[PDB]
Amino acid sequence: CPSRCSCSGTEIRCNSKGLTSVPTGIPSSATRLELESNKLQSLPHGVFDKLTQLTKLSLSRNNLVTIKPEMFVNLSRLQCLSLSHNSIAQAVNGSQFLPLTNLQVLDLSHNKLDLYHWKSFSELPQLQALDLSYNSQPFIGHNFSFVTHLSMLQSLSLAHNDIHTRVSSHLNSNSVRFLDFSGNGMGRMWDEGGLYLHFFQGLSGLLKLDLSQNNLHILRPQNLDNLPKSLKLLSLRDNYLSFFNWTSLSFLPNLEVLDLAGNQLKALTNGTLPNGTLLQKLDVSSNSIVSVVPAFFALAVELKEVNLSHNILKTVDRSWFGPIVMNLKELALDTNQLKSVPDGIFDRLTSLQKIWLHTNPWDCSCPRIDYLSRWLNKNSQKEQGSAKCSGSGKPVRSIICP
Ligand SMILES: *[C@@H]1O[C@H](CO)[C@@H](O)[C@H](O)[C@H]1NC(C)=O
Ligand SMILES: *[C@@H]1O[C@H](CO)[C@@H](O)[C@H](O)[C@H]1NC(C)=O
Ligand SMILES: *[C@@H]1O[C@H](CO)[C@@H](O)[C@H](O)[C@H]1NC(C)=O
Ligand SMILES: *[C@@H]1O[C@H](CO)[C@@H](O)[C@H](O)[C@H]1NC(C)=O
Ligand SMILES: *[C@@H]1O[C@H](CO)[C@@H](O)[C@H](O)[C@H]1NC(C)=O
Repeated sequence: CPSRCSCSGTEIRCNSKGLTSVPTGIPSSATRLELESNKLQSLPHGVFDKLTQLTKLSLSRNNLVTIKPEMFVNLSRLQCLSLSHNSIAQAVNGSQFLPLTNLQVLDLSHNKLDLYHWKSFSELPQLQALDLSYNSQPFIGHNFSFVTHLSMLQSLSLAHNDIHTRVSSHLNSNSVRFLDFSGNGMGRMWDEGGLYLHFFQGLSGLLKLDLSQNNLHILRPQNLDNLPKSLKLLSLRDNYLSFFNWTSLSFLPNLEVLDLAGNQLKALTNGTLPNGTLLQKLDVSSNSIVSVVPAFFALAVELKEVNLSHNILKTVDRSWFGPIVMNLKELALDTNQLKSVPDGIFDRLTSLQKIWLHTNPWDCSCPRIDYLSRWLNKNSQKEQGSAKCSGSGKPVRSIICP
């Protein structure tokens, strides 16, 4: 075992030691190596000569100057590599990773790489997961067709790459299942006529799409209609949507999870969840939701969890606390301005496992919270956190009305 290193099994860690070069005398039997948070600039010839057992390597958070194919000679057995946080400024065009013929996962996030060239990563036939996050400011290529030749690729991240103009109009693949497009400019792109109207459509069996933090202020229905029809998860978290056309969910026939948190919805209104939706989880926390229209949730028969947390909900109505919402597994209503709840409303919650009610100004005067006192007292195991009375800090579960 080398100086300045923690050796544990065949897993070896030399993190945050200010190293300017690789420690000599790493056991040749090593299968995992970490050289994170140092000051490495070079991988001199022969440096990994004896580490033929290595399948996982992280050079995360250093100062590598360039990627050369010959840096990876002897590292051909590698299945995972990280070169994240090295701010390498250079083009990637199919000649960088030549000898990494077994590599399945590659992390290139937090660099300055000019990545979008049609031949990029074609020297990596077996690549399954590729993280290109945080390469806004490439040191340029405009071309995304490289992803369509990686026939094993399941997971891709283009997140936070300032992607907004002059790029391929279509992404194409038969293998990617998860695309992270977080932090880009889809908002500007979808405003540009029909130029990007079919951008994600060619991602054939896509299952999850993250469009959070895309500066979306509106969502035209055609844009949803042109998402891949296999989509199960859509994330629109932390945009600026003030409105949402709920009947558009019919364009997404297999959707199970919709994340709308951190937007600016003023209510659950402008329609209801549409007939036939297979929606299971609806995260609509951290909006400015003041009210819910009657029967909004009704008729979404597969609905399993709704997060209404961190809003400004004034009341809970029978008109919208209707049979679907009674059949939830999880219901979050915490952090919300609720003073009371109608009697008997939580009585037929037969599938409920967790409910959140805290951080609400509950009125604990007696012939009013009696039902809720009682219910929270009976269902203690189901409450997450504790609803407290607005006057005294007493938990609602503790009030016994006469
Ligand atoms: C490919 O990129 C390398 C740097 O990574 C560069 O030196 C070379 O000119 C590029 N090749 C092409 C086709 O432009
Ligand atoms: C990407 O490169 C391919 C290969 O030449 C070409 O068919 C395509 O037009 C290019 N796309 C863009 C946006 O330049
Ligand atoms: C919602 O979208 C549908 C198409 O999905 C459209 O026909 C309808 O007019 C829209 N409703 C509103 C109020 O924008
Ligand atoms: C949605 O509902 C409110 C009234 O509840 C209305 O002011 C708003 O204009 C509606 N949105 C659209 C686009 O129809
Ligand atoms: C609901 O939303 C809040 C954040 O807005 C979060 O604390 C919590 O994780 C969510 N609840 C569940 C059960 O995921």
